[PDB]
Amino acid sequence: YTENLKVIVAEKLAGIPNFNEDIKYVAEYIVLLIVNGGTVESVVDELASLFDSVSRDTLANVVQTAFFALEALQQGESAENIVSKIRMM
Repeated sequence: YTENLKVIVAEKLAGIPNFNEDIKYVAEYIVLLIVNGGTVESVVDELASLFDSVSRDTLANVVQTAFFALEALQQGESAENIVSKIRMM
């Protein structure tokens, strides 16, 4: 599920107004933090230390969506369906 998660995180990032950072890199960094056992708080904390152009509230939304999407994937939800939901929003 790591390759689809990186895509799903990128899709979420792409929808953030005024998001100026390298999306592919931020998505990779997020998935690195999550796959290796981070808590929601520890992942948000780490991202906030790297990117001062993005609010903690926004980072928290992105992180929440990532963990949520991962669980959904594990339960057998399709990555397409998850992407379609993120893009609607």
